[PDB]
Amino acid sequence: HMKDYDELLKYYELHETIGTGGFAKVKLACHILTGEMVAIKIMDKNSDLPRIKTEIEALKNLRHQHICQLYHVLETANKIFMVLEYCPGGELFDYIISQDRLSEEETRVVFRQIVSAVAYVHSQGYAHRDLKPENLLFDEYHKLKLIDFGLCAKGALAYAAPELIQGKSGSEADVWSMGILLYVLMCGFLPFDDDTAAALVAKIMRGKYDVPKWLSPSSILLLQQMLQVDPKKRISMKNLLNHPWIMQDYNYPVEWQSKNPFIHLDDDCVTELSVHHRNNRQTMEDLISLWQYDHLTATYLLLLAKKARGKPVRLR
Amino acid sequence: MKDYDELLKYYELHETIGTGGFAKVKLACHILTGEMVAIKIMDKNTLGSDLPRIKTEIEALKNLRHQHICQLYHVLETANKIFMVLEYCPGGELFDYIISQDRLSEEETRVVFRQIVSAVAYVHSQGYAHRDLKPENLLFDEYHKLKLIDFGLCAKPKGNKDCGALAYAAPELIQGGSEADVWSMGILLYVLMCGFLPFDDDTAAALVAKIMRGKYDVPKWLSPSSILLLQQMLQVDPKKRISMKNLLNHPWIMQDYNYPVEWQSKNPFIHLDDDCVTELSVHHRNNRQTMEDLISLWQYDHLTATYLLLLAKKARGKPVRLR
Ligand SMILES: COc1cc(O)cc(Nc2ccc(C(=O)Nc3ccc4c(c3)C[NH2+]CC4)cc2)c1
Ligand SMILES: COc1cc(O)cc(Nc2ccc(C(=O)Nc3ccc4c(c3)C[NH2+]CC4)cc2)c1
Repeated sequence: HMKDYDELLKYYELHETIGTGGFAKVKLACHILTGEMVAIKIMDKNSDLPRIKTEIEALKNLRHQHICQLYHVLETANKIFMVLEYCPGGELFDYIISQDRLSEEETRVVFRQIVSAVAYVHSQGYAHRDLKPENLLFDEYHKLKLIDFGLCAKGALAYAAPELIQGKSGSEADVWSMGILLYVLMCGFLPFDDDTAAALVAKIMRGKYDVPKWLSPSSILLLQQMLQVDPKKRISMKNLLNHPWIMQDYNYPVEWQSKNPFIHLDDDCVTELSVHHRNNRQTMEDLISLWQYDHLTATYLLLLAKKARGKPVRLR
Repeated sequence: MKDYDELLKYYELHETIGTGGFAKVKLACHILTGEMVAIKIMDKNTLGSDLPRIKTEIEALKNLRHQHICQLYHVLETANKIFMVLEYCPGGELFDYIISQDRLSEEETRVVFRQIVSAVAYVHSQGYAHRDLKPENLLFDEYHKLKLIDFGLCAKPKGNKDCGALAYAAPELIQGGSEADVWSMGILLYVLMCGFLPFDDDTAAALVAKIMRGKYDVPKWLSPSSILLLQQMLQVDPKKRISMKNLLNHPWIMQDYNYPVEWQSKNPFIHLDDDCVTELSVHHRNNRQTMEDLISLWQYDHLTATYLLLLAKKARGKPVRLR
């Protein structure tokens, strides 16, 4: 047997680890009924436990095309499992460091996905508080997914906002980190960087940085607005979404609004579930809208993704 | 880029495999030798109370050199980053092997268990106890050999003062030696041959009670040789548990091999392989005498990195050459 893995292994076929981290691990798996690939964050529950519990609560309320999806939560004797969206494309961090620097046009394709995700987070009354390129992953279609909501509220020093260091705690800090991200994408180096943490802090607080020769005046202007030391003088989310730089080859503002619904349900997905549970229709729809994040939330959301990639609405 | 400036002179960085907590493991390639490595990236200002678990592990690994222990090559430290350059183990956990199949035969378990015994007898000979033996902590290299990993809960039982999975934990360790490691090897032995733990429950309080009472199922498929080794290793009193010396040449261990476990290291601290020192002398452009004197330091810098990977490359049947 194994009593920690009995409930899990009714629903998932467990694959390669590709995980390690003292308390937390990540294992590849396959959802048995849909055939669909997932990633499982297996926890050794025993410590840092109600910061796993805040992440789960945030993710249960956040549903978005640029936020990596939670399907299922399972809890045993010495485990918490989190069944999550499959992101084989790697970190955004892995792209920056392996190559030199993206073009303005290349950075815009990527940055508009970061803005869409973060504007949705803030609309839900949350702040991520750990925005960095390690925390943005690519799916199998090369689209960005915001991960790790472990520091979220209703991080890395180089990305940290002056007021966050200098003793005030909320979503103005996220705009700053997006400005650090913007700079690294286009330059290939951080705007504030030092050999000692005490000299890094001093540079952030002062707020002076290099303006490379290759940067356009449009790029220089967005950077100055986002990298304001006073969080009151930093660009608002509303003005970011439709900024001239943001729309500079796209003749339209960032679509930050979710295409992943909580309150409207796919009929092909409800009929194909009514076949398995042998319910009527009203019974199946009423059960799904509970969003308990059990096997039913898992099967439905992995059915919704199955039709999206062309394949039929079919359970095995 | 300033955290990765020194690292990226020596290593080409590839796919991320761990992320868990403060620690991310990244695959990489050592530029000069061409040899594949794994890099443990510690966030220094995230760590906190679990930062002593890092410095003690490094110090233990600097002193442990064996064929059944995952080798440390290089330690690098920046503004907020500790790096640990480690041996490449693409075969997966021993955990992954166990859960995938039914339950390994007595003969299958012996091939594997003799590699665990070699590894742990060497640890104890160096005055350490691992304290976190479990199948998640044993990896396969590209040649299907087990390597012992994660020395974070490391001991020195009769040295100066500074736990693990509950199911593997020795009775005396719950209530508060290297006698505990022999118990955990006995839990490992049981799971390999049975496919289930000898003590298992839904609640931790009911697991502890089962460990302390020390009673367990003896499956019908288990040989009387297997039943005998198990009761010797799974003694509640750590004084009545089988010693390492008696384990090394136990009748169960020696079945089909007809020689005891060779636990002694084939990886030396003193003898400096000839071809490696001559290959390094031509690259650095100095004599064999002060190349040898510089290697002799074991600082765990780029020179330990290149030398120990050169020694690895030779053993693999490959040319002793840097680019
Ligand atoms: C909300 O999203 C979260 C929250 C959290 O706490 C952690 C994660 N972490 C993930 C990490 C990795 C993956 C993932 O799918 N990675 C993946 C999948 C396949 C392959 C690789 C990585 C790399 N080798 C090729 C195959 C998914 C979530 C998310
Ligand atoms: C003493 O050794 C240690 C100490 C420690 O604190 C952690 C580790 N962890 C490791 C984890 C993984 C690997 C490793 O090499 N795994 C690996 C390498 C390549 C591939 C895989 C895993 C699986 N995907 C295909 C390719 C090595 C050490 C060790």
